[PDB]
Amino acid sequence: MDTRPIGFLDSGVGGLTVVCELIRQLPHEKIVYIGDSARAPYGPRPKKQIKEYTWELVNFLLTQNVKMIVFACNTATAVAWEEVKAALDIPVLGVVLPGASAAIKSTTKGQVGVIGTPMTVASDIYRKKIQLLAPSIQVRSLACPKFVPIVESNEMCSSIAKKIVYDSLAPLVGKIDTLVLGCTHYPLLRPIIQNVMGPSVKLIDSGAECVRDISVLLNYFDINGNYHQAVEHRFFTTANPEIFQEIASIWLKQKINVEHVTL
Amino acid sequence: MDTRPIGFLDSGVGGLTVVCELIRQLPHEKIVYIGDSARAPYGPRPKKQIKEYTWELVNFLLTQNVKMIVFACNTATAVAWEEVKAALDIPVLGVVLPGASAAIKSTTKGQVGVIGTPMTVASDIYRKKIQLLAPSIQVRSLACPKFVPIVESNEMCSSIAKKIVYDSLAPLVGKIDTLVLGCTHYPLLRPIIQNVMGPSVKLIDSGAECVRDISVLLNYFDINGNYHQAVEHRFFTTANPEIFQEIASIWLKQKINVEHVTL
Repeated sequence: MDTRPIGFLDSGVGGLTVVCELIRQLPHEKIVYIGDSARAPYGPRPKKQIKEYTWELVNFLLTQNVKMIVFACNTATAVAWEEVKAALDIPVLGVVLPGASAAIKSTTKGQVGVIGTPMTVASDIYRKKIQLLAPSIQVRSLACPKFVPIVESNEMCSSIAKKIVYDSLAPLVGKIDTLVLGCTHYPLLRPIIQNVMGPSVKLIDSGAECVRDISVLLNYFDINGNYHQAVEHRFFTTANPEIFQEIASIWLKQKINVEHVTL
Repeated sequence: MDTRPIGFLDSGVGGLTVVCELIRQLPHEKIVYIGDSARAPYGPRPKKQIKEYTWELVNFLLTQNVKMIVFACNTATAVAWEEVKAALDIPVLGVVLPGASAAIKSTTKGQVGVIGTPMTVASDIYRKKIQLLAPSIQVRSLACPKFVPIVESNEMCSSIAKKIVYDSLAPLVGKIDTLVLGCTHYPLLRPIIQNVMGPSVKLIDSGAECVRDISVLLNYFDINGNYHQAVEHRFFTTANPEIFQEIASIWLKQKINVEHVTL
């Protein structure tokens, strides 16, 4: 079998929710994760510098002998994904495309909403992808900048959190049939988000969608790992490993060890 | 967008159930189908000759400018699929792999059953695929040679048909958690088959699984067609177009025109 691990690059701890999905869906696959906290916000950097940074993360992943690379950073995805994908021989994917495509396939009336980070909403990457494939679908994007913090502080059910989501999503209530959770933190607020949007709205989790694609892409490329096996993942971060495993150990429902590294 | 059609090759009218799934899932995609009835049974031919035949079907499909080829014939798949796939630049898939992979991912206790045509069961292609990936899973294959005829004569609900399925599946009742419908005719007997196997057994429809993979493979290769569009498919057969559209018009719930051709 192909015992090489599937690598994940991200400018943060967010991509770990996709890793959770992966562990959930494909237990037997090895994982290598690189989070570049030290450099922080990618969004407000210059394109040239973001490609520099991304390639650094990609090259690090290559020297982990990964058989596939997954982009978890929307900024890295916006700026580099297509270039790196064209340059590499191994499969290279992001969560945006699958999120967009799922939203398209799932919209009832063509009223698609997408919430996310300020930078994500500022790049309007999701709308661009959606309409690039299905330009007749109406995309309404909304930034929800309180969501990440809430999530990262474990608190998804506080009465304050419930209020925050309630107020942050108001501009969309009653205006859309499907809402793309364009941030990897957001899967953790799903109950609340579904609740605030009503049983009428279809929630699209990009990370979960991405994982589904992985499954098909491992089969197509004949690079599946040992199904009877992973019990050996590797996590890396360029900054603050303490709080990394802190959040990681919570999300991954198990103690995981991080390795502070410097590219 | 990529307006080229998705081609389907098969030694019969069976692959049309996959086309139905495709129309159902991806309405906007053009289809080109080639059925080689004139040559009939592929299974009991020699490998060399089956590769000859397959390539003929593939070359015909290429001169329809297809952006993807789908193998519906288990015999053609067993013998050629990997060779053609290696030779072509466009994506080339079959229904077997997706069927196998789905069964694996879906088996509760590792007791997988697979029914199908005598030739399919004789090649043991499904078991070989399943155990090649997950060799610890127990595969029990069973030939159900009355199934095709029943289906092809429109009769899926006769009290005779119900008996036939009942008796044909007996050897598996109570012995498996998931059953792969290793024949493209069989989707049409699903109600009856599910009924005979009990609510306890998980039915895997290779064709439906295959279609799902297509969706992911169109996105990965950036060759999706116009989402707002197909209303223009093309069906070909090397023998007896009369009964082709006959069955086709039934399955596809619409009148479709076939073009008798000679490779």
